[PDB]
Amino acid sequence: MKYLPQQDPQVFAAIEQERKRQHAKIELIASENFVSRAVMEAQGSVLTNKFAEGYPGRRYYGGCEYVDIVEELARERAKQLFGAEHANVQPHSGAQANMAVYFTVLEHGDTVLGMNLSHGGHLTHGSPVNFSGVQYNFVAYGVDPETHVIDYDDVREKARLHRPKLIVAAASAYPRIIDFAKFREIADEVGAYLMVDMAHIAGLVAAGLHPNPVPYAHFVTTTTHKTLRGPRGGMILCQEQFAKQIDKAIFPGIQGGPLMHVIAAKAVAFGEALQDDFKAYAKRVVDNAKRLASALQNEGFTLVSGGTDNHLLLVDLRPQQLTGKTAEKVLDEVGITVNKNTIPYDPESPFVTSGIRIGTAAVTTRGFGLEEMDEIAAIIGLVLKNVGSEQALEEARQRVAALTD
Amino acid sequence: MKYLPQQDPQVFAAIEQERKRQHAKIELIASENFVSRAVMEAQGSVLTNKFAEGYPGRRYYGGCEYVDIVEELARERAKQLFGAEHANVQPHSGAQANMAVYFTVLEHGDTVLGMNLSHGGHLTHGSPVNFSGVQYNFVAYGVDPETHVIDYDDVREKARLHRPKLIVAAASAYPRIIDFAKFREIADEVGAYLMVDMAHIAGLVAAGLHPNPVPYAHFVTTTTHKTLRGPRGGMILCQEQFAKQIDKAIFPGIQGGPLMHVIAAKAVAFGEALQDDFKAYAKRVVDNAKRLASALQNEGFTLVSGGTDNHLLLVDLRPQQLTGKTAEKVLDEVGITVNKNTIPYDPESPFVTSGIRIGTAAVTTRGFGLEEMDEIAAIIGLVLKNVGSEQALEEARQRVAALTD
Repeated sequence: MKYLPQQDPQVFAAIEQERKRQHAKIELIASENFVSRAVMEAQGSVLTNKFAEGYPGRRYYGGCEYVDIVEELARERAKQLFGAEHANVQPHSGAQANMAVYFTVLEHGDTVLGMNLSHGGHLTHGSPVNFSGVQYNFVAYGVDPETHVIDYDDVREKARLHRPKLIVAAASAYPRIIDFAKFREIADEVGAYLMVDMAHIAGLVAAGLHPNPVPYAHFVTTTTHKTLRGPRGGMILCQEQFAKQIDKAIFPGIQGGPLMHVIAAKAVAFGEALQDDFKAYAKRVVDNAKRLASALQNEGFTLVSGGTDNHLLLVDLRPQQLTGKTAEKVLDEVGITVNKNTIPYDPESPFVTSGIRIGTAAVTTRGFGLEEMDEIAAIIGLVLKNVGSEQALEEARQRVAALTD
Repeated sequence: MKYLPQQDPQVFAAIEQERKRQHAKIELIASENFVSRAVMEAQGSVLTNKFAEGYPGRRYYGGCEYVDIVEELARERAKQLFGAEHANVQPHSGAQANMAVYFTVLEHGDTVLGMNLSHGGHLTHGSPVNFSGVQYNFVAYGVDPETHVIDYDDVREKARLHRPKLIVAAASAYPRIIDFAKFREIADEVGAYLMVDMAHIAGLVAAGLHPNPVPYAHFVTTTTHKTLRGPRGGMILCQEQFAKQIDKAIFPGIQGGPLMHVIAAKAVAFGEALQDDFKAYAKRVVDNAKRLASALQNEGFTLVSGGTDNHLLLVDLRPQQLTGKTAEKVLDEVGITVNKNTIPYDPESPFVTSGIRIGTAAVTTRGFGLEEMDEIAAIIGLVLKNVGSEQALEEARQRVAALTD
């Protein structure tokens, strides 16, 4: 940086702390990643100066000839990556992408069926303190209490009883592959639309490592920043038949001017994801998660669903008589970043929890491999088995530092 | 840029076109501006990598120690700039800021009173194709048909007849000072909340050049990118009594993770606005708009309300028998960027219009002064009086190029 250090010492000092923090810590928050320098440069571009309400070639303001090219690059690359007929790359966030889909097909008070929030569903899939649960009548399907896999008969029964207008599939904390074909079969049986929120797994989908919801879902929403490794923002994919309605839902429906610099950054990230090396990266993410899961089991931890098919895993801490809150706190003390997370049928509140969620996308981006997974698991074992030993915690701290260099 | 040119030639070429376009054209879109290099650097920072759901010291995810400092710098600087008791700097956009305020105080179907969209009100102030007009029952007050100033007796009558729960003041295309004290008096009479959307005039407010709505309004919303000259995004100001509710409306109500890099950029812009030179800048904006208005009148143009008190003006093209659409198109041909805009009581649709809106914030940032205003007015006269003369248009083109160098 050249100008910020002189103009704003306070903001610069804080940014520099954060940059150094990102290097020093072992980032295991499953939604986190590190974007490329190219993505950052796009975000830091003069495109922030352009008002571009509307869509490419159909803007409400002049001078958009070049931001149109950028937005179309994002849309066409997204379509290539996911085999979708239409992309809307304007959503400011995953929340706004979901909000727009709801606005498109639902009226206030309509019934929607989503994944139980305490079994892995997202806030925007029906929390009663979120617009989703306040605006629409959400009902929930669950995972099996033993296997922790989505109970498709429960999805079906809930669908048939409640007659939702919309079914939502996808999750913030579900470690197994989701069967989109079964979701669409159930949607078809009850005459509901199917929306898949693939935010967590979008990079894995792009890489052919998780089944693609696009052929099965009427609408697919996603963030651009988790396993997709792009800038923070949202996107909607759909078939050409819904394109006009979806686009109108985003503008003039729920947003105004798009963030053209972020859309440039989206184009860049999609460009990266189209490359062979991104596919290799995504495979390492999944391989690393499997290895980490196995190594954690070797340390004596129980995992929700008994492992993982994707980038993330959940540790059920009940055997260790620990809460997720306690585990999160002590891991923070040694430089490992996780989050407390409800496990299915959790006896604790979502503010305490019986689990921690762990993901490998960020450490994989840093170049961590199988050996590092073994060592991360060993450090987690050392820490969680010795929460009262400052010597153990100091050893852990030193081992974390050895990993991050 | 270092990495983007190598990684993504297509995106880079388009960005470079846009950068050169920004230099070459005379940008008169009233909502447009040019941010500092420091603001851009903040947006292009590693803060895009941080998930930070929640608020400073009350986050739902670990590792936020430094992004907390950034967010608090934005909040404290905003409070200093506007004398507000509370700031929420998380809104992704002006639309989301407004959406959050509505979510805080209204239920689905509640009546809201806003400025007539065809007299200067914004899309999010009740358009029937926007969530505002779909979710809530909007009624409108108008400007006087002769003076084009808000008719405060009409505000009062509409308030008393319709009994809105919320009154909205502020505008996308209103060239005169808004009387917030009268709005609050009317709100008080009918027991309504008052929300002021100061997006257009926020920089002028910060500089003491427009009355501050903060003392009068229960909620003040704004964008950070118009006359405030910051990154693209939203903000809400309110008294401490509504702080908790407003914050909950943004998260978990309507958004999820905030854009921490954009929030850094907000802090930077607020830092700039606190400086003496920003006050001098804002005065030049208003002086330039007055001079441009006067010079346009000298060319024989009629202005809505007969002039301006702020950064923007509206030309009523009816005397010239031109539509806003025709004027916008031909000005685009010579390198002047304006937008067609409905004028009060416009006989034309909002897609054709009888006006063009013009603002001086962007050209002022480029260092244009009174002499440049005279020349811009003269070029506009040359063009609009000779729409069928390619020679006139070429002369205009050359004069535009002389201004932008």
